[PDB]
Amino acid sequence: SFSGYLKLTDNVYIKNADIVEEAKKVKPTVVVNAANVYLKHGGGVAGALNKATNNAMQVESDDYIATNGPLKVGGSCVLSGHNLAKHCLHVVGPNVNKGEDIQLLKSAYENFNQHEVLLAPLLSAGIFGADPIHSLRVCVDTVRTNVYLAVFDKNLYDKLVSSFL
Ligand SMILES: O=C(Nc1cnc2[nH]ncc2c1)c1ccncc1Cl
Repeated sequence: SFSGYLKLTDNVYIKNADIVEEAKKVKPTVVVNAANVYLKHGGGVAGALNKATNNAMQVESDDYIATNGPLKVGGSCVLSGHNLAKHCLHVVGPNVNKGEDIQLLKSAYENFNQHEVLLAPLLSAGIFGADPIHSLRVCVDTVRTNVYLAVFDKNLYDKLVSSFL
C-alpha cells in the first residue's frame, strides 16, 4: 500500500511526507511514534499523531502509564493505532536535548524488528536533537524488517537522500 518511496536498501524506504497524512492514507498495520518514557505526546511527531486521534492516543497512554509505569529510553510498547493504523508502536529514542545517551538509538531501532512492516519517523531526530543523518545510518544498520520512513522536512529529506552511503 506504500507509494512514492525511494528505496535505500533491501528493506529501508524513504519519502518526504507528513507521517500523519501518510498514516491516514495507508492505514498501516504499525505506525511508529517518537515517544518519551512518560508517553506525554506534546509536540513533534508524538504531538501531531496524538492530535490526529483527537487526544484518544493520550487518554490510552495515560492509562498505560498508570498501570505500568514509564518506559525505558530505548524501549517501546504496542498500543492502539486509533484512526491512523491498526497499532502504534511507541518507541523511545534518546533525547539529546535532555542529555540522554545517543548509544541507546540502536536499542530503540531494535524494537522495529518485532514487526514485519512499519511506517516510521527517524528516531531521535527533530526535537529529540540527534543528527538525522546518523539516525538513518543506525536505522539501515539495525532494522531488518520493512521500514517506510516519512521525513516531514523537504530540505532534510533531500539532504538525507543525497548524502546516503
Ligand atoms: O500536525 C500535523 N502534522 C505534523 C506536525 N509536526 C510534525 N513534526 N513531525 C511530524 C509532524 C507532523 C498535522 C497535519 C495535518 N493533519 C493532521 C496533523 Cl496532526
